[PDB]
Amino acid sequence: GDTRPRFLWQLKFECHFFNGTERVRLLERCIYNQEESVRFDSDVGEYRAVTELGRPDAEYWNSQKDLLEQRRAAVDTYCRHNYGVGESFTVQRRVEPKVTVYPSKTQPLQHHNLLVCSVSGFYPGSIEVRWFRNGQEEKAGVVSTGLIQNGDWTFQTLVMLETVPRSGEVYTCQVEHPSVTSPLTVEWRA
Amino acid sequence: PKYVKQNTLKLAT
Amino acid sequence: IGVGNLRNFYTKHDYIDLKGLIDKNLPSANQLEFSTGINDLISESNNWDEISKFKGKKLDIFGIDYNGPCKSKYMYGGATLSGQYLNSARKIPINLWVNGKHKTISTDKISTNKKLVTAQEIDVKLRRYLQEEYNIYGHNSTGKGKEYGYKSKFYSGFNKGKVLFHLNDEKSFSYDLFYTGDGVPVSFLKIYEDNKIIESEKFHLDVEISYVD
Amino acid sequence: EHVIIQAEFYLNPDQSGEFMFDFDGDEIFHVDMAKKETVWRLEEFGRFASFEAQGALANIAVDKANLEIMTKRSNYTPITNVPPEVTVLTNSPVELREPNVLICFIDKFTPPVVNVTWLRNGKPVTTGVSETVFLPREDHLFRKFHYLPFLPSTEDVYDCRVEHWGLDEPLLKHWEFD
Ligand SMILES: [Zn+2]
Repeated sequence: GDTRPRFLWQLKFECHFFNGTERVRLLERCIYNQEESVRFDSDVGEYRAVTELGRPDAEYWNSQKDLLEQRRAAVDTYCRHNYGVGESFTVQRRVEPKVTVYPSKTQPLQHHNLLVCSVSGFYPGSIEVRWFRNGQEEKAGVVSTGLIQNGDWTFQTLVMLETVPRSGEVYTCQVEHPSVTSPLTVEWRA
Repeated sequence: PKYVKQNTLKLAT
Repeated sequence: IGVGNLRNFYTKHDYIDLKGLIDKNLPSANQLEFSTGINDLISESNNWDEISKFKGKKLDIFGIDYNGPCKSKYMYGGATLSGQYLNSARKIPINLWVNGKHKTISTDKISTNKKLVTAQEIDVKLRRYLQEEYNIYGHNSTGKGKEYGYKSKFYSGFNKGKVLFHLNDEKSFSYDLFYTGDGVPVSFLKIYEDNKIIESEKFHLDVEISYVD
Repeated sequence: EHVIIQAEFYLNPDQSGEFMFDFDGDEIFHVDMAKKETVWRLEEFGRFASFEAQGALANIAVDKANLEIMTKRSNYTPITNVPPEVTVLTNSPVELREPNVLICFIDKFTPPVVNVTWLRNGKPVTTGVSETVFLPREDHLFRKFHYLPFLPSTEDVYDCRVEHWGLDEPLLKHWEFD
């Protein structure tokens, strides 16, 4: 087999945006074998060694004045630029959650039923999922998946309520998400 | 509308 | 005639660049007028909502007189309220594609110390820079741009191009860099009659120049 | 509020590199180094934006040469293998004979080299499969997603088999619809 040692070099140019493009930070990072050696951070305004191995590079690059000028202008020509180019399909991407309620295929809690609210296929990741019993929110006996990234520009989340279903009861899962003006609701009747 | 990359730089020798 | 007039009016004639002129507050809703000494200049526009705020006030003017030498001085737009300046001039950050090859530009030759600046001022400066460096409109004064040839109507290497003003938090807009109108400056400079002002710190330029056979 | 990362790597002796853009954890695009072209994560992205692929290839050339500089400067210190965590899940609830997609999520590993196989009932499956490139993490390890469209049935058993140097044996991760 091939058990030869490996050597890895990673580069990351990161544009961090706060309040749209109002405040921007560019962080350029060099990473050797998973350890960052040198970086340019726009809040500092020059290269700085992160480990002793990147010290020659900070010193070299800091002496190139055209290079530092380009990197300082890069918060506009690169970060704010790319933000703008992709805005419509990234920042403003809105995909509506598909919401279902189902009782669990397991009911392992004797007469305590488990109700699942599945919220799938949505973008962006900001979401609120609330369970109601007879129009009153249920906070206790709730268990969650948290946010799941599918890797295809959609999220999903599953929120499970334990309850003892009594007849007449109306259970409601309520989803609020940026893709919708008013809450999405799915009703389940005991 | 065109994506812009940052140039990777040659290390100190 | 559009070719010689585009070249000349943008790149050969001195632009107007005056600070602290006081508009005369005359009836017209399409014109501002200021003393410049012994003569007066008139800035024409088609944007009363904008211009009404500049009437009677201390303004800074910058752009191109569309009448040229020997006539009275008239221009389009180019006005901003005086008295609001940055600590030092801001080099406008620029992405430029030349025939499709990208580079970043940062130069005092395209810069402003105005908190609020006209799209015209920036676009004039850009164009004078591109002419000097890439001989965009032909027959420049620098001899640079030798390598792009002379095939276009301009006797240059380019006959296509746009400047996009890529604004941070307003809708972006672009001007055609090789537009001639009906051929005379009073026609192709009319793009500037809106007196479009931008926050000088809150944008960058994405500029393309090329040649279509 | 938002983060856009342009992330590249070069790896020796495998002599493999990648160039991608990430928006808030999702891939915008990568460059196909073989075909010299921009590949959008969702095709519709390509209708609204462009990227000049050759710029990725130029950056990779510099990355390759720099890796060689660092390999020597460090006195040939190699990477420590970090094994992947593997998760199999679906993208939405599973309904009998309603098309769905199995996700094999590979996480927290380095170096970026893996061999991933989907198996249905012991047998390898390739129909309709796809995968992401190696995606960044803030700890500089990698993520990757593999996908298998499938028709849910009670009788099928799937495995996502993952091979990585950090692992003591190939990782087989089971999934069935019950
Ligand atoms: Zn831009």
